[PDB]
Amino acid sequence: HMLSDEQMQIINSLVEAHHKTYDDSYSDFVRFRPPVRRLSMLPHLADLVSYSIQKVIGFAKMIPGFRDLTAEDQIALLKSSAIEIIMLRSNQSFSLEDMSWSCGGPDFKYCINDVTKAGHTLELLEPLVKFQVGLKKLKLHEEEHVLLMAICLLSPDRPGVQDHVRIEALQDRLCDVLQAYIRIQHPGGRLLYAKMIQKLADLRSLNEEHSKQYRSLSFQPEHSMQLTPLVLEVFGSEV
Amino acid sequence: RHKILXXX
Ligand SMILES: C=C1/C(=C\C=C2/CCC[C@]3(C)[C@@H]([C@H](C)CCCC(C)(C)O)CC[C@@H]23)C[C@@H](O)C[C@@H]1O
Repeated sequence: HMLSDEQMQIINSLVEAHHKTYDDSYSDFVRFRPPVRRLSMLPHLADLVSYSIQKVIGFAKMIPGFRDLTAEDQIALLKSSAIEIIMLRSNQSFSLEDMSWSCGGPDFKYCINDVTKAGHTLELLEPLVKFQVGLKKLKLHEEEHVLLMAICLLSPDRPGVQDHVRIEALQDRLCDVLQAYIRIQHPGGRLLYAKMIQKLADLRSLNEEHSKQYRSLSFQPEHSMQLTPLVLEVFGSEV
Repeated sequence: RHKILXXX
């Protein structure tokens, strides 16, 4: 077959949305509290994640249909999925040769050891890197990468969502685009759609573990004080 | 209500 006009426009809009919210130069990173190598990396990684939440919000706003949901559903979707979108979009700076995220300098090269100096343990980080390796080996086209972020964000099985029918219909429309793209445009992707759906289930498990560990972190005033207001709101339990 | 999330 052949991809349709509406499917084409969706892909174009999502790729443009990603290009507008992901800056390959990483030059904004000098504006964060500097990295230091008791939780010497938490200020820098809190700033990195806070910055990235703002980018994911800008991305969400350009997903076709997302802005038509109620503000409450948008926020519910964003709050539940933010850490997952961040884990996905970070694959773009992840390197197999270094087994770390490299963002334009040795100061902004993040390995597993750096994240333990931000309060997290191998219970999260070991699965997280295996996720990055397996996702890197999928060799996603940019179109697929951005579709998967939009699909992850538009999941209806999140706590706090009201219009479950409308959100599932949006997500279904993106899955169909992704399935048609893989069939037509990606040589040898017979098993790829299923592998990408499986990555979404990996993300759910990494979300749970991050949330557990974030709670232990954020309940200590000496540590929550080093977070940012946006991180506290997005990852918080306030309803 | 969320103060900052009300830039949704
Ligand atoms: C941000 C992004 C990048 C790396 C993501 C990383 C590397 C460092 C450790 C991170 C940030 C994980 C941390 C365990 C998240 C914990 C944050 C907190 C301390 C608040 O609990 C999640 C994603 C990992 C860089 C760039 O790709 C933009 C992307 O957007």
